[PDB]
Amino acid sequence: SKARTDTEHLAINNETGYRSFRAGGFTFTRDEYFARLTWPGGSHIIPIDAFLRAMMRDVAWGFFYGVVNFDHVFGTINHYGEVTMFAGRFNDAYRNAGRDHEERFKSSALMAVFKDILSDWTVEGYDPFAAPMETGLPWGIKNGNNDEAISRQRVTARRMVGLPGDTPVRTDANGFPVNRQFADVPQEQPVVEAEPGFEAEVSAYNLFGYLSRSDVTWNPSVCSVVGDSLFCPTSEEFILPVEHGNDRCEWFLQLSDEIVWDVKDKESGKPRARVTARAGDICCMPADIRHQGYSTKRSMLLVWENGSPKIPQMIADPVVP
Amino acid sequence: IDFGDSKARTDTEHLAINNETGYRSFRAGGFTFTRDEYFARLTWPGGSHIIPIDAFLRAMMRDVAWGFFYGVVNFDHVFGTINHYGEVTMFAGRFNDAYRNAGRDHEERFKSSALMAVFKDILSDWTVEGYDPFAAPMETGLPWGIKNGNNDEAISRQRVTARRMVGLPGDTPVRTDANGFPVNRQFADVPQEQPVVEAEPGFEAEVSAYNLFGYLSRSDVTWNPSVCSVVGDSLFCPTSEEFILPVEHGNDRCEWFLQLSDEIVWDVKDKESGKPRARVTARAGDICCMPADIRHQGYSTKRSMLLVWENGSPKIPQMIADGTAPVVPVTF
Amino acid sequence: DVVTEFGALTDYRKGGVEIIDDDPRNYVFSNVFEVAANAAPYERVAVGKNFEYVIESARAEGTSGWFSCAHDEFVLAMDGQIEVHLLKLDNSDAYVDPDSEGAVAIGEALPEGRKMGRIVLRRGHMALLPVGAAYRFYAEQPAAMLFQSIEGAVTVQKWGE
Amino acid sequence: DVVTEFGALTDYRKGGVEIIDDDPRNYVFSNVFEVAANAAPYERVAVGKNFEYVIESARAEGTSGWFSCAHDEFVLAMDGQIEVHLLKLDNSDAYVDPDSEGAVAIGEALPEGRKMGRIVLRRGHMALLPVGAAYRFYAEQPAAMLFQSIEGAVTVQKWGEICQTEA
Ligand SMILES: Cc1cc(O)ccc1O
Ligand SMILES: Cc1cc(O)ccc1O
Ligand SMILES: [Fe+3]
Ligand SMILES: [Fe+3]
Repeated sequence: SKARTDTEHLAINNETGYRSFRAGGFTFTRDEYFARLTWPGGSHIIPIDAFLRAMMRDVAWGFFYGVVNFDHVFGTINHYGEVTMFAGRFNDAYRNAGRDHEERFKSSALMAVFKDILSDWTVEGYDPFAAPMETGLPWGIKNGNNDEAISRQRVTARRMVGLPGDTPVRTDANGFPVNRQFADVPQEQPVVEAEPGFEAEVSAYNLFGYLSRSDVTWNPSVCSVVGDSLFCPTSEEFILPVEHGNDRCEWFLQLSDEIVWDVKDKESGKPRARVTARAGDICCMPADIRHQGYSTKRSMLLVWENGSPKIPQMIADPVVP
Repeated sequence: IDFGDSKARTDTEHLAINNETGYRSFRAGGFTFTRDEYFARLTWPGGSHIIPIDAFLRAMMRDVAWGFFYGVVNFDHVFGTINHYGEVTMFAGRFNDAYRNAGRDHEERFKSSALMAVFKDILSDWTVEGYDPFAAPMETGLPWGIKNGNNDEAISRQRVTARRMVGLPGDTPVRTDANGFPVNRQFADVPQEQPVVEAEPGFEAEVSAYNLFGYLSRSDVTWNPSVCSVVGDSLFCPTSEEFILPVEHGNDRCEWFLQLSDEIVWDVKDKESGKPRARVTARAGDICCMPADIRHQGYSTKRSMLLVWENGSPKIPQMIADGTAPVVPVTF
Repeated sequence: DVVTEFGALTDYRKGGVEIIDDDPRNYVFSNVFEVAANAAPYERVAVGKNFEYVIESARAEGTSGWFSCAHDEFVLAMDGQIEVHLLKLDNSDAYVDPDSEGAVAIGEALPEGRKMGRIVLRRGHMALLPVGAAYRFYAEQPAAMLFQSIEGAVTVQKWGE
Repeated sequence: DVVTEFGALTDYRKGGVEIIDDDPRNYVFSNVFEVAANAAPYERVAVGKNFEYVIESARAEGTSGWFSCAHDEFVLAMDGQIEVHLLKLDNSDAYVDPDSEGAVAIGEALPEGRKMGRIVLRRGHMALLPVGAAYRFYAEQPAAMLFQSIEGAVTVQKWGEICQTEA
């Protein structure tokens, strides 16, 4: 039962101008309005804006933790070096019927074809990492590309933003101006006064400022590290493009403004709860649920992760703290 | 009842300047320190000892620079310190059969910052102009005679410790002519080129290498194990050695020596008694272990490169004491 | 005109859990400002836990005792000015067991070491609390702060209250 | 004229333990060049040990397989020229148990990750082998190297073979 590696570039469609692609038994085609998926025995359609926003995340996150559901049918499960792609795996209708379909891939093989899909299907003026009010539209025939938008380098602190050799603070000068929906956020540096010899370990930065300057939405990015404890804050606007079903607990601390989380059962997709978080609110997302957030105004969110690879197995024998 | 009260002593004192010699004497607990034209003169309740002032200053320089180091720093067969890591025992005759059997050894335990402060004042006051107790005899002047100026710069050198590795961003730097570290005369033939390092964009902070033998050839002091790279408690502490290690080191853990250039001979004695046990000759590439039950003192004719390898885990000394850790790390 | 809403000890508006079919306890919902406002000064109350790792909420008020830790920690200032004072310990093993986890309170008295530096944090500023350093805080007025650490001797667990 | 004597795989001169009243085995005395000369290419033989920590000696010759480690390691070249290739693993946990210690041989096959860089070491040069990276070596001519690491799946112990036992 070895992980698959078979992927293929199919033809360009003459009318639409887009290329279609194959990964194992799945095929991917887009037209003016839709991503059209097929697999052995079934088919599915996702509006292309939702699809591209979702694909942007799975790509940027390297398949992330646990389950990335594009929607109630299609998604991926990260096995960390391998990845399952599914239609209906976490949908009771498909599963009670025996109509779910899963294929396990080597992660770099699936990632390579996902990157090609994302590049080909993204048009000039359309940034699938941005909120709708910040960017153009993906509809219609192929028209140029936005490869710059979809190839942004991941930033990850090794220990903390701003430390020597570590991920830098964001400034106008290094290409990171304050986003319009955080135009009022204070931007002063903390006062840092190190004695001679201790410059490298006396360090502080304006985290709210750094987040106010994030050039993408819904992208947890590590700012500070204590062993497996990762503080991954991010700037959120509109809707989280996926329903995340994590294979471990994760916590959200709302830093500004407000987000509402739609919480559904991880396995079935059934609605379970709705969590409203305002500035200072912290809550846990248990491993047995999937969640999707809604943020009207661009807001600052701390996603707190435990990146230990031992946790998933341990949950497969609690699911809540 | 004073919650500031500790078993470990804190009483030290600057005594009088001698008008004939120009030197100040000092007191730490029951111990007194006086120097004259030739000698360090030590007293404690019930006895006294003399050490030639050059040997004494070279040992004191090490004990100060190392912050009391690991385990026992014997200045000689009588006098020394034991590091307890925040506290320190100063002794006379503690590791000497003749004193111990007769019950004439004397030990006092101090808070480390208190003993260190007076040790620093002693070193500064007793070091004279042109004398560098960190240097080999051919590189420096003489400590003899009445007080004549000072060499506070030589005795105040900043300790150098890598947090991860020499040369990494924010870590201890490579040595250069430009930053005040020219190549030592007895290393004049050592190649100085840096390794080729090409990082891909975004990875410049973690693709890192440096010329360690070059870095050692520029060490401005002798017998000063200095951290160059760290893996948990594993510390690579290389140094440049010339003449005689100014102390007999009785470690409270096993430690290892890898000879990187030229040659050293180690005089190995029993840690507890000081009885000769072995003489270890190490040439380039030779690696050996110093057992936790011995003390050692090195001899290096030509300035040489030595890697001292330590395990800095604080659990070790109690384990050795209990016999839950062995006195030799490996048997075969 | 754009207004970014941040919380404060004196001004927060807690959200909550709306149930369709679940147990609200599963979400362990709290507000870090409310938690800090209800704690003693410098008391470090766990508000998030994930195995051994914690987020702690605290109210800085006046001058704290000295702390040290066997691993790095981070402090994020959430409201009000907070000073961090850092001291490099001569022998950190004398104060914290290098195999422990979580911060250890090491006393009001100045520990033995060298002055490392001073940091003044305002709302939204994060500082490194590096392993090997002792640290303490000063806040002229009550201020909220958050720690990224591991559960240990100073971690207060108040899950019921 | 000053001559700093350095060892090499084909030119070293071992010293040893002179006994007054002791056992030369207590000194666990070897020569890292001799050890590297007699081992298989890239075999990592323990020459020092202190609880879990090790110094390993190895001969670099040809191209090695890939290694990775759950902690930092350092390599010091002792003789010859050694090229080091570093690769940032996409998923290091797929190759190295996070609870493991010591280097892991992760195969000759190219692991999945991004190219980090290249280092060329000569005698006396040290490189960081950072946690999270895979590394491999190339030496055109035979070379000696030392690792600062922890005992694990790759460390070969043979103290009886390499150490002085008499005299
Ligand atoms: C996946 C994910 C992204 C995000 O930006 C916040 C929460 C999440 O679960
Ligand atoms: C103390 C000490 C210093 C040194 O330079 C070499 C070995 C040692 O044991
Ligand atoms: Fe999530
Ligand atoms: Fe020693």
